[PDB]
Amino acid sequence: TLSAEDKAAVERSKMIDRNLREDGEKAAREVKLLLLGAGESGKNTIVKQMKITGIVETHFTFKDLHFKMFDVGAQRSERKKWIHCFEGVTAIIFCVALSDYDLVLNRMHASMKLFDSICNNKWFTDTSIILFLNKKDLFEEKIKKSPLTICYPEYAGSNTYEEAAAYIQCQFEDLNKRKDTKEIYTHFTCSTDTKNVQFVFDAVTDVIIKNNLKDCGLF
Amino acid sequence: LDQLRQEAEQLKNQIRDARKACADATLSQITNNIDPVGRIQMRTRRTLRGHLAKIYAMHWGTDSRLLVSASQDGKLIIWDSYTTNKVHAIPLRSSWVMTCAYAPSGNYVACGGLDNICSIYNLKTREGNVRVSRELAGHTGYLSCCRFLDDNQIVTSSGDTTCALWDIETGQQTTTFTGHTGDVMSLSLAPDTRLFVSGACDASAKLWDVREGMCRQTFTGHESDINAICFFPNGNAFATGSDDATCRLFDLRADQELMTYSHDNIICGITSVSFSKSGRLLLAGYDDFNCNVWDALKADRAGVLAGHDNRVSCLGVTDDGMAVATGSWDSFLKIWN
Amino acid sequence: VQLVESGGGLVQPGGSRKLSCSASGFAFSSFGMHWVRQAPEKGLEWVAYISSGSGTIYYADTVKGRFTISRDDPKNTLFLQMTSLRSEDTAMYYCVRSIYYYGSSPFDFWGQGTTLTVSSSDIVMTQATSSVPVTPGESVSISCRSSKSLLHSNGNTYLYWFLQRPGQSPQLLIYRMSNLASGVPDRFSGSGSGTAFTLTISRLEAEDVGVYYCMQHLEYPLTFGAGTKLEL
Amino acid sequence: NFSCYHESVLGYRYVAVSWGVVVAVTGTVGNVLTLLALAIQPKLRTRFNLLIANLTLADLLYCTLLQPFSVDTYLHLHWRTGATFCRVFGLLLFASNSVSILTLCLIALGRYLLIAHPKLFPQVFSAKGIVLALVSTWVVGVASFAPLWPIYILVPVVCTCSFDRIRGRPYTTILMGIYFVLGLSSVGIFYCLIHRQVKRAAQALDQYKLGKVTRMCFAVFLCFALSYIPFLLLNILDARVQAPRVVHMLAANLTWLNGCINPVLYAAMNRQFRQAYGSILKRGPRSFHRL
Amino acid sequence: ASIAQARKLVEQLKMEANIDRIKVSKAAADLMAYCEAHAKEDPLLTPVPASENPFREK
Repeated sequence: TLSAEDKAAVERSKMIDRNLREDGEKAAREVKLLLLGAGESGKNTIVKQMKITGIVETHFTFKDLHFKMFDVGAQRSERKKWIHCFEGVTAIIFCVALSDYDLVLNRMHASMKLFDSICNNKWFTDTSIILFLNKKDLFEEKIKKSPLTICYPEYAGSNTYEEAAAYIQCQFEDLNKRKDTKEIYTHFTCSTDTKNVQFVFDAVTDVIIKNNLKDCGLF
Repeated sequence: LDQLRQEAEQLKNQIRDARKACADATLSQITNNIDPVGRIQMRTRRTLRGHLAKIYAMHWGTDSRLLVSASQDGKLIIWDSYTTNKVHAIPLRSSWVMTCAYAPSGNYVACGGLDNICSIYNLKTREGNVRVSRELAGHTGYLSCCRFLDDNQIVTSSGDTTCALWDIETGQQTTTFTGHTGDVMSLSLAPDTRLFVSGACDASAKLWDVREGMCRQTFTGHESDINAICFFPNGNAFATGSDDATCRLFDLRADQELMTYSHDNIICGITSVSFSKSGRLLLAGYDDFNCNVWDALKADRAGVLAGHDNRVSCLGVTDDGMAVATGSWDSFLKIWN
Repeated sequence: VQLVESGGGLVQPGGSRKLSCSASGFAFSSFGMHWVRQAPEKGLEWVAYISSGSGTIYYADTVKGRFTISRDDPKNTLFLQMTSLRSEDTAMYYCVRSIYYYGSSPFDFWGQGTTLTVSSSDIVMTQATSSVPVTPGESVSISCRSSKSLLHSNGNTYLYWFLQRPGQSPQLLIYRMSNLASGVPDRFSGSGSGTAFTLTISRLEAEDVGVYYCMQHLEYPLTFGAGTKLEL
Repeated sequence: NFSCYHESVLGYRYVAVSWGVVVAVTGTVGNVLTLLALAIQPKLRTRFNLLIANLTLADLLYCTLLQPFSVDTYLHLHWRTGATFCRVFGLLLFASNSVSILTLCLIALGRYLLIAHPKLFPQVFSAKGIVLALVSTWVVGVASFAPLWPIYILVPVVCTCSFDRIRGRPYTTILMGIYFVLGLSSVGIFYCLIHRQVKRAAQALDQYKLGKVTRMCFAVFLCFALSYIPFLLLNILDARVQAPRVVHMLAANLTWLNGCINPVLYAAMNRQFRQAYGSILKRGPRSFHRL
Repeated sequence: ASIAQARKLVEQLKMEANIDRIKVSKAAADLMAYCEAHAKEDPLLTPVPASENPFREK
């Protein structure tokens, strides 16, 4: 029925479909992560250490797992009009500095509000979060200079690095309104040599295991 | 300083009073007499599948047969509607594509997104492979809409409150339109190609003269962000779809709200709107997984194109008006007729 | 865009030879290819066709099972393996390009030709005149006839017009009998209906004189016309 | 000739009939709901879910049919079905059970591939592979018992037309041990490996620091075993029928339990099916108009 | 700084205020006339028979 070159067009379409399927499989194998957090929270340093005019894309390869990290901090425009683009992302890396009492207009509270907004976003009901708490090395003494009561009047029981850091971790983790659907994986970078990449890999592989577990009914 | 604010308030009051005085007759009062359009039943004549992620925009070629669709998988697919073949499959450098366009002559196809860059791709090339012609960098916010004014120059709307007119051969924006209070989400050239309109998340639309370089009129009335715009085929009116679940038809000369299309069950926003060739049908895609066909003169909801598994993201009616293609986030474009 | 070719020469009857066609300057992997022969002093005659990806192959009945067409995309090369050659195979072989998608222009670019000297149901198409005398600056028409209508149901009259200037490989002038190939002076026009087509030249000038060949692409094999010569 | 009636087994008859009708209702409703959910939402039509679909169809084949006949047999001995129909009934029963076991093994294999080697699953269960496996299951089910067609005589101990235990014993005991070992090994290894993978992931996470899966795997193995091994092992080790206390009957009844709880484990607790059912329930007023 | 923005706003508003004034009834009538004129040429408003429809069933 088809003419002598209509069949050629159909063959071209079939070959294009084959190429599309191959590219789709290759893209599905890749892990995607969305990077959020204030610019002064060490986010640039975190991406620099972990990497071994609008959206920025970084590519890592750890233990045969390709990571595509979308750093969208440069998008100083309205959210809620481009956030849904990352609806399918497998995790949200969220950087925050443990020493965010400096820029008092307080910035710890602003980071708390941002975490509350991102964690409960209707697009990220399933997407888990990987929380990074930075500036541990200098936070260990900044806590000594002034207690947490300057930020949270309740504060840590014993004003100490361990207890104060645990209190901050708990404060940020309780912001998750959906405990069942997410697991906020938290880490204290402390400018570690390479523990950041390894922790990201562990959190990502756990998220993948649980996603497959939910797909096949075990979970 | 405050005196300037008082002057601005006085000017706004004067404009409001003039527009209210001009409102000597509602559109419904005069369009009620005409015979209503009956229920519009449209079947999915073709189902263009092959995208592996959300469809974010599509455009019809001027020949009414070829259509380009863009999706987050990082592909522009140029479908032949009459057969559903993939004429071309351009792989994008940045997969965060939020809009696409098909040049009127059919040579070029443009697309942009979160990269803040409008890429032009040349189709009719001797080598036989679609190679990027230029990248129109210069914006500071995501690109939300592109439309070829010509093979030589185009117009782009971005999320940094700015719109622009670019010269493709020079690669620099020849004109910059400013005046929006927020992100610009949609844009549609006039039939005569001299004027265009842009809707912004500041809940307002602007009419821009391309050659003059400055706005002419501003239209208000929406409660939330405007996500879509289209020109009425006559070129003297345009319909805007917003997040407050209402479409709105504005008239340029009267310079005021002409009509509003909404329904109580319809509670979500509009992602894309488009007219029919005669202008008597306005097809608007909604976040509620299906598109609605409105009698643009009587506002009656004439039909529903409920065939999409996810949010309908884009739609377009051919130049000859033979079919309407709709693309959704479930990665399938369907052509109704 | 360039298509060089080699492998021809003097071969005794009953032997074999592998014609090679090296392509450069375009996306070979996405382009179907043809081999088209031309006798030493006669018209064109289609030889073989291989689609992009090698998913389809066709041969003229006079070489079926004797010539094997192959393509290597990674090296951008095309091969025609000929075995048990006969005197009827002596001709110049042209590596011809072709891309098939809605609105494409197949047979746009032809190779430079490789000569081959051998030591000692089809749609019939005809052209009204073998040689026509012309005067520069005048308007001249060429008529062609097909055995059966070339108008497929979809509306595409699959007729093609090629120009061969003296000592040059033929170059596409018209495709689909109406569309104008890119780069032509725009003087040429194609028209007609099934079984009767015509090519009109207005304001004839230099570089027009040569042999015009008609071809059809409705069904394989692609039968060419006898060729009409325009000479001063 | 064809009759099973003894004063000794009278006490067990009524409880067996009640259990049979309970199984018929339970498996019937479960499988029909599972198939309806699979058809309503194409989102559930993923390649792995085709294995659960095949299991559901094979179970429904035993619920809508071949269970009420067993209930009737345990009731009055009239046994309306003729001798010719008994052969078809027995072949269909054993085909259904074999398909169910093979699909359980396939489900365990697929789950292990998804959890442990997610990049390996598509190489095995892609569009061609999934259908090849899903049809080879039925092919093996029919072939396993086609050579045993003429020996489907009524066995009084089981009170249901099924293969005779005394004639054709070597071929059938071999063919039954094959199923026993396949099911036991697959469902006892793949789930253990899945548990090992989940535990390893949890431990690795817990290293870089300042329940449902285990119970589900235990439930799956417990159900499979307590349903099938009591019958398979009994008939494998019992060549000549003695059956003190007519345990052959009770053992056979345990094989029903599979069809009772297969939808529960594989379709009721599954989160995709749960969400589909919840959407159906809540969106009822709008869902009724949906196609 | 904001003085420049206020000046721009007031100038733009002043420029907007000076446009020709017409009644919305005329615009409504023009839209009605346009829709009536091209009603017969709308394949979606008035579907064409499958003879001319190029999107017939596959």
